[PDB]
Amino acid sequence: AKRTKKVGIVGKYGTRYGASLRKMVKKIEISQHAKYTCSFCGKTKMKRRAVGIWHCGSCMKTVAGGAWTYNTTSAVTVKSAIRRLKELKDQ
Amino acid sequence: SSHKTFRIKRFLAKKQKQNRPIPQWIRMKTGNKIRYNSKRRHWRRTKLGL
Amino acid sequence: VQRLTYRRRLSYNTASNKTRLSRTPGNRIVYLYTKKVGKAPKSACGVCPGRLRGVRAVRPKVLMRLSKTKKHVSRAYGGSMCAKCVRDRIKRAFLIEEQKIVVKVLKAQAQSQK
Amino acid sequence: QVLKFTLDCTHPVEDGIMDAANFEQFLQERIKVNGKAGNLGGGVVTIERSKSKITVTSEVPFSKRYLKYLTKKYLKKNNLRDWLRVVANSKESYELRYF
Amino acid sequence: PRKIEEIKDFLLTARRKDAKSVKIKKNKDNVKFKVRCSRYLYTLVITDKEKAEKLKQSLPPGLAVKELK
RNA sequence: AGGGCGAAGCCAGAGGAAACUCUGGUGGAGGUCCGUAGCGGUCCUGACGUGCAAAUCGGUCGUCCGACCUGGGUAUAGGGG
RNA sequence: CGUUGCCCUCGGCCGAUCGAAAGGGAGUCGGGUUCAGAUCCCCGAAUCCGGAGUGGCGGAGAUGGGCGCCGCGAGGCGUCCAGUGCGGUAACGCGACCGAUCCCGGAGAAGCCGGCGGGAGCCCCGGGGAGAGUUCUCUUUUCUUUGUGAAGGGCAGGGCGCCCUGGAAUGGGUUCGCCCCGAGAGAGGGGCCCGUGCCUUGGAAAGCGUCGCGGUUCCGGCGGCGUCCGGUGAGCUCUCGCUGGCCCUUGAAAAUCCGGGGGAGAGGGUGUAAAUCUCGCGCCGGGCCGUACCCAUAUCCGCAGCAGGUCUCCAAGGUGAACAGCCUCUGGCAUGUUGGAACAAUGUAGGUAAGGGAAGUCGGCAAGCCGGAUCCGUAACUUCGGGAUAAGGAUUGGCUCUAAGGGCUGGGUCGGUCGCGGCCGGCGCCUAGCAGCCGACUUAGAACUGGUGCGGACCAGGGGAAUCCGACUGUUUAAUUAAAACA
Ligand SMILES: [Mg+2]
Ligand SMILES: [Mg+2]
Ligand SMILES: [Mg+2]
Ligand SMILES: [Mg+2]
Ligand SMILES: [Mg+2]
Ligand SMILES: [Mg+2]
Ligand SMILES: [Mg+2]
Ligand SMILES: [Mg+2]
Ligand SMILES: [Mg+2]
Ligand SMILES: [Mg+2]
Ligand SMILES: [Mg+2]
Ligand SMILES: [Mg+2]
Ligand SMILES: [Mg+2]
Ligand SMILES: [Mg+2]
Ligand SMILES: [Mg+2]
Ligand SMILES: [Mg+2]
Ligand SMILES: [Mg+2]
Ligand SMILES: [Mg+2]
Ligand SMILES: [Mg+2]
Ligand SMILES: [Mg+2]
Ligand SMILES: [Mg+2]
Ligand SMILES: [Mg+2]
Ligand SMILES: [Zn+2]
Repeated sequence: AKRTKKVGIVGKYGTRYGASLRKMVKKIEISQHAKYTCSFCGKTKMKRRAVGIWHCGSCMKTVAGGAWTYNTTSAVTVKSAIRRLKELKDQ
Repeated sequence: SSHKTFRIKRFLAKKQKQNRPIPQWIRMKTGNKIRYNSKRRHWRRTKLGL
Repeated sequence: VQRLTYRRRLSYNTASNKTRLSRTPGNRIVYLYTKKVGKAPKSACGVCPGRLRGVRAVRPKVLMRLSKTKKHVSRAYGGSMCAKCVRDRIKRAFLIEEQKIVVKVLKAQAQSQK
Repeated sequence: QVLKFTLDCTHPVEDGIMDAANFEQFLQERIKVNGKAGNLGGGVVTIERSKSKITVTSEVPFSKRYLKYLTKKYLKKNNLRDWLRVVANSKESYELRYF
Repeated sequence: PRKIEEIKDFLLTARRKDAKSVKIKKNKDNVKFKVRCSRYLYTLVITDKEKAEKLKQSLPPGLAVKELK
């Protein structure tokens, strides 16, 4: 809290849009601009390019992910289920 | 305009030829009722078939 | 100061109407119109973002004029594809075929066993 | 180096309009060196007399057209800038002439 | 245009069918030899004066040799 | 045009047992502020009101990186757009 | 060998066609020339595209190696094979280097915004010249002017997400910001791209500046001299480049052009061939239409030479934050459809007013106050971001000084030997650096000074407390309603 007590990323917006909305945006607004780790090389370069598409700059691995996160929870839970059923079918 | 079609350029040419005033020997013809051209078009007032 | 005019009937400053200043032997600054900037070809691999070496990056309808040597490079996949992606293609294509052979061998042993 | 600038005034003197000795004297007075008017900055520049032709001979860096200035100044003082005109005859030289 | 570096080479270029005027510019300290052809205006810089005077004679059948002033 | 404010990220220093916090920088966000061209058109209920003008003029004003301004091309036609 | 007829063989497309004088789209520039046209005429330098058959010529393909003889030897013949180019560890290179249908790829072909860097044009400064103006006094003066097209070749200067060596924690490298590294950092060596910058061919012959002649004339006449050297930068304009930021916005197609994978074919048989996405040269051609001028306080539209409207490019000095205003050069005008003489009332547009200070009026409408900068100082309230230039204060000129901020280059001196310079060996090793040489510009402080004047013109917020409405930015009745209406 060097410059701001409690706005951070959403200090750009100034007074506008209301407190709740700006608090609500701060979560996403952070995550979406986060640089994640490319589970492919392991550098911290997974960066959202456009909605649902994240690109490693080093790996050059474009990756269909979430709108504001490299992974949605939904996607993750769906992944594991499919893996479980796959194993249940084939044996 | 300085970017003319050929169609338009030719049109202008004829218009430019039509402007000239009567030849004065016409006045001396036998059954002459014509004293002046009366179809004379000045560019600054009256602005073409366009 | 010598101000100046465009030399063509294109008034608007556009992609087509780009210029540069030049002093003539007559000692008057004059506009010369400039040719667009050509790009080197990018790789056929499609991951390597960097454009290709040893090729004259020039506006494509020029290539016509150019000699063959300018337009490419002495390698397999020359001036179409970056080296790195060739020497990975090479050893990939080799190593793959060695495993295909190994699976063929494991298949043939399984037939002889059964 | 040796910077040798003539300043010949042939046919204003032959017509008797000015005197070259007085012009020399005026030049020895004025010709400034390093922002000092008198004494030619010591024994640095040297002014010569040959009836009509003046020669200025410097060792230090010395502009040519400073002689044009001072002739123009001298000609104004004598009310000659009207029918007398300084010109570069050649390099290392000026030349007083009529119109 | 094209500069040339060998006195022989300019002599060969001058000896072509397409060639014509072989004008000669004494610049002082230089003495060029400009020989026009179909496509290009070949020039050759010959720093020596006596060597230029010698070459002057060595142009062949009755070309223009239109010396420049 | 040119200025202002100075958001995230980054550096150092100091404290803190940790959590982390302070101080100084850097950084340059924004349907952010001033303010030109631009776009507009508040008030003077000013000028004009057989006008310069069948809606103009002057000062004063709003906005000026964005639901911005704007040329050309192209689409939608009358109980229709 | 062409040309055609027939037979077989192969062939996806994708919609005929139209649609841009600003999108895409090969290739032209310098000088001259007119009463009026010039990238179009003339001179000179280029260039693309198409053709080029019989192939016009060189060069490449390609002229090796073997064995057998004969010859002192250089070599000559006989006969056997090879020959669709070579260099580099590599990035990749070299003037050419066969090849079809088919396939893959690229180029054409990409938003806005910020920051930083390089290159030019212009500005600036210090000097050289040539011509000027000033000269009562002063002024080594102030003013002008001081050049090199495209296309080639060279070389700086940029950039590289290219390669090789090698192996980095005491982690390093490094940007204004970042950002990069065992998926290979630093360090060394290279490779490629752009090269609009220099040099050079062009090209001094041409241009410009000066002095000077030839000619009653006509005359594009002819000569001299010159066209120099340096330095600066949050400078501005354009541009090339790198690197970030923003998006529930992700920012054109196609014609055209190339590369690669393939390997169906073709070539001649030991001096030659087919082959040149041909290398260098040579020859021939490029039709059609537009091209005057105005482009706007007089060539356009508003009935007009109408204060209206109407899309762009270029863009000097001073002051200054500044494309603000004010004054200036370059260039341009004659005050906007008239003149003269008066200076009454009413006006329109500006100003100023003693004492009071909104008593005026529906209402502070109108005008006035405030205004820049630096330094302090900053409330309630709050969505904690703001409010905020809150408010409220002080300073500001001229002059003469001081202090503080940067770059470049330099020691390998002693001894030896070789030609002030090199090479070797030994000291030295400024390793707290010191010395000389350059150059913008700011900031702070101090003295003195003036009739307290100083952001001296220009530019340039009046504040405060509360209530009502609408969250906000946005939009709206062209021509009486900008709002609380719509969004
Ligand atoms: Mg009209
Ligand atoms: Mg175009
Ligand atoms: Mg190459
Ligand atoms: Mg009114
Ligand atoms: Mg009236
Ligand atoms: Mg009027
Ligand atoms: Mg069409
Ligand atoms: Mg390295
Ligand atoms: Mg014209
Ligand atoms: Mg104009
Ligand atoms: Mg007037
Ligand atoms: Mg008048
Ligand atoms: Mg008028
Ligand atoms: Mg009063
Ligand atoms: Mg009353
Ligand atoms: Mg009252
Ligand atoms: Mg008011
Ligand atoms: Mg307040
Ligand atoms: Mg209430
Ligand atoms: Mg509102
Ligand atoms: Mg209205
Ligand atoms: Mg209104
Ligand atoms: Zn690659």
